[PDB]
Amino acid sequence: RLVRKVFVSIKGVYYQANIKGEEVRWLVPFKFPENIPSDVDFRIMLTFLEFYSTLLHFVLYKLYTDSGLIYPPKLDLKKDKIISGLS
Amino acid sequence: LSRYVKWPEYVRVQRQKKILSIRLKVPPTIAQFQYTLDRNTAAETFKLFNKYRPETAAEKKERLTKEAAAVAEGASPKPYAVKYGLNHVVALIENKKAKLVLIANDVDPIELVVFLPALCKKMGVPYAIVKGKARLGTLVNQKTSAVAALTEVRAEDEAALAKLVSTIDANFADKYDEVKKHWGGGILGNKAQAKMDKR
Amino acid sequence: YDSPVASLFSAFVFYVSREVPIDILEFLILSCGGNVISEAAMDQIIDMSKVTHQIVDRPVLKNKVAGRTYIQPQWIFDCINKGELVPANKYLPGEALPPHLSPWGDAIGYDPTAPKKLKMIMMSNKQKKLYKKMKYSNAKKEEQAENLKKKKKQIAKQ
Amino acid sequence: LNSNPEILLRKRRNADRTRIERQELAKKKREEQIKKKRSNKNKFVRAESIVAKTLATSREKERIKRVSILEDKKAKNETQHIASGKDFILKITEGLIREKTTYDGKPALLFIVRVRGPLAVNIPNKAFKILSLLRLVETNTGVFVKLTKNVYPLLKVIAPYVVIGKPSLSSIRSLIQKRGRIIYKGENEAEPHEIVLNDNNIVEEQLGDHGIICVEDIIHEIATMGESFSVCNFFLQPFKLNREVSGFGSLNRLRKIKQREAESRTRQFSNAATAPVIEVDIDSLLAKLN
Amino acid sequence: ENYQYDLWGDSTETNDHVMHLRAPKLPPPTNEESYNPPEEYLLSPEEKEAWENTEYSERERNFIPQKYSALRKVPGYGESIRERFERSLDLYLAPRVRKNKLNIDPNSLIPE
RNA sequence: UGAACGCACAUUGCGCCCCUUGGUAUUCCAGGGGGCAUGCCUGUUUGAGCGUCAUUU
RNA sequence: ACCAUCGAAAGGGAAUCCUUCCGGAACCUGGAUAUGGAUUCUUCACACUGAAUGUGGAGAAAAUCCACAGGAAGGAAUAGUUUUCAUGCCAGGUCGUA
Repeated sequence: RLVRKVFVSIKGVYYQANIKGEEVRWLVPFKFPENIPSDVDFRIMLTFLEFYSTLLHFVLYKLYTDSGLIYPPKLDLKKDKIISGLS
Repeated sequence: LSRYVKWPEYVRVQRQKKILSIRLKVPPTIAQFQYTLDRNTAAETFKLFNKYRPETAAEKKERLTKEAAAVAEGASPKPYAVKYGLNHVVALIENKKAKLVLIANDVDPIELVVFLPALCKKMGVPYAIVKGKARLGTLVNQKTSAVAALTEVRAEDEAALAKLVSTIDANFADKYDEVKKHWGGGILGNKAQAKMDKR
Repeated sequence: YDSPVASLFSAFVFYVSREVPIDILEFLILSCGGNVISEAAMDQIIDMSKVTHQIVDRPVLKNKVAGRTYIQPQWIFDCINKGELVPANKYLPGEALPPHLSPWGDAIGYDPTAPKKLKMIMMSNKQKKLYKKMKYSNAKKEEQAENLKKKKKQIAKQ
Repeated sequence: LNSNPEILLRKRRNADRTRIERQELAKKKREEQIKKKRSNKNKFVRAESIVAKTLATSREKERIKRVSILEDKKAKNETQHIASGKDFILKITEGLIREKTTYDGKPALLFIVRVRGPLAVNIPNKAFKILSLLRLVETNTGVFVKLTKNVYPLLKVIAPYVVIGKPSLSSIRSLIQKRGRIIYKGENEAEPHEIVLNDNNIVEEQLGDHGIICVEDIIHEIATMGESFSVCNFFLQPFKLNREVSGFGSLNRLRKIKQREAESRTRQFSNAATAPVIEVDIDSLLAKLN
Repeated sequence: ENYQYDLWGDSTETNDHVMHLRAPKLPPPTNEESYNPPEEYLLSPEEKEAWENTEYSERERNFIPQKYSALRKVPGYGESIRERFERSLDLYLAPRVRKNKLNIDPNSLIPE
């Protein structure tokens, strides 16, 4: 229960949470089909994602273990087949 | 100026040898190696020969270790593969055991294989000159192989080998047996044919 | 817990309808202390016992059962930013929403919810240029604010 | 002078020109790929290709004729000299087990994915007609269908060209929310643009009369076969899926080898009149294809 | 066990070097970006065309504000991949400069 | 110093690479430590050559 | 596009005088930087940006210094670009020296 602020915009939804005394704001796009432009270079975005994924792996492990939770969390395959979200 | 510096010496010699290959009047025994199997016959020959490729080191080691592990706790048919190695294949030919012998046409010491078509014809063994010594090594798991041979074949492919032998007899032996024994390499260049053939 | 936002919706059970995106609303409700019974979750191969609210987005509702409170999604989006459970009268199915302002304000400080030249001679050249740049920046900010005010007044005319 | 330290990122140089150049390069690459693709239809045709096509198409045609005669015999309740009168369904699931169950009369929801058919086979008239009414001609493309007693004989004719199974709610939701297409009018004149479902305004404009005002209402009418199932099903148009392995480098070539090696065990076709309709786990496949 | 241990642990080490320049985050969204902004934020057709004709690197705002009467009416953003791509391009191609931004009022520069 | 090996040498001259330390120190200066010859062999990695080839399900 | 390196204490060569120490006074070279002014309505003046490329002068065979054609690129709203304009800071090893 760390969510502090929310803002629904035309680009997506901005969530601001309080992680260890820091304000963390991230944008989640709407769940709609995307139109991929041939202009962009995914060769760079893939490296950026490769770095960010490992950063989150370590940060999530630290956050889960500091709070006494078990990591990685067990996936409920029965509840994953209906909505497949955070729940 | 001096533009020769656009080619290193090894490239220049490498191309000079290529020119000398087609300008010189080569003897028939070395000339016969320019007559090789065509596209269809060579493509059909390597479909049969690729089904009897010998086991690699890793596969043979794995197969032997499985048997060893089975034995350590608590009647097979003869294998089939393509025969290679120059001495082994030559010994097979003169014993009349090889059913089909593929001879590479680009052996650098060409005298290693000059006697092979004659030995195969004299001993009544079907043979074919196949373009590429690096391609014979792929079905042998070596970088290059001067020769390849088929001594025994699985009963499923006995008809295919006979049909391939007949095809090579019709396409390669009976087709080139008159021009095989003629001196080759008398190709004339344009600057030379213009002044000799025309005049 | 340590913040009022983490205590909101504690004794609430929301019935999230099909129209509203469950992904961005169940997360917000659960992160405050609520419970979600999504309508989109009964399409695979409950019966709304303890539900106290319902988030709808249809132009017109059908059932309107007594007891429940019917709201539009923005209520949640406005109950978190204030953190004080704003009244649901302005968020009802079928009317116009309030303007949902950003938690981080306006770029130029404009508030939407609202009712020398003789001494410049002695300045050096670089000081005068810097002063003119600063005055131009301030004038542009004020002009951008006044344009928005004029547009608001024209809108409120009709 | 009352300053505040900060870090500043300078603007990138010549970004717009690079953007325009990349757009032009992408367009040129697409155009030249099309050029080379349609320029390769005039190449020499070897005899073996023609013979193989004839033989394989002759085998497939006999398969279809046998299946059609068997279904005609079962339809007229003339099941006296037929091999089998039961509508079997085979469920393949991965250590790979098979369930051979009799099909009910109960309608079901299926997601049919158009895969590449048998090699050296020209699609005969019956199978092509069935695939054309299903709007499944482009490979790597899927469609939602309602399985009933009359749809079942159709699935036995187009079996080698498709892979079938029952999707879950999460698969349906992710499929509609990631790959949604519509034939919608352009600016003023150009009709046949195939655009993505970005807003519910177009859905309300098109399907609003039936009561469908958002994408999530299409998801409801598809997940549960409703009265307006057909209207939205023929409104969504076939889904453009992603092929499993896409490439011809060494890593991708060996991925292709490993993927084909597993296809001999998952999509099995008996080439018989009484062949069961093969059903697989669509959730995992769509996890691969999404 | 990939990435299944504690990296930082209890350490409180700092990277405060003279040439460690950190990217200054990203400005927060404002009112005009909202899905239901006050009516005065919408652009006139003349302003819309002025924005449309401006170069992509010369635009003061990278979007046109829109007002939606409901949440279900909001469309998926179109230039969502491109914004992330531009941010990632700036993160390693844009030179980083230390600067002391001024914060005085203009009237202090006037001679007394 | 010498077969004598970073380059020269009738000079006790002139360089390059890596790590580290000290003085206002991201730029400057200095100190300390370790390296940089040729022919040949085996292997590793990176290449050149329209030299020989193969290349439609 | 074209070849290492050696070869001058009388050749070319940055700088000290009343030639090294002392006192006073002064230059040369290299480097990081700050201030003032200029770059005049906002964008390279009547100090005064200048890439590849091609030339000229001094040296006079080479080292070394400078300049010219050329038009690449860059420059503005809480410090725009340049700093051949002025001032301000630091340092200068080895060998010979009767």
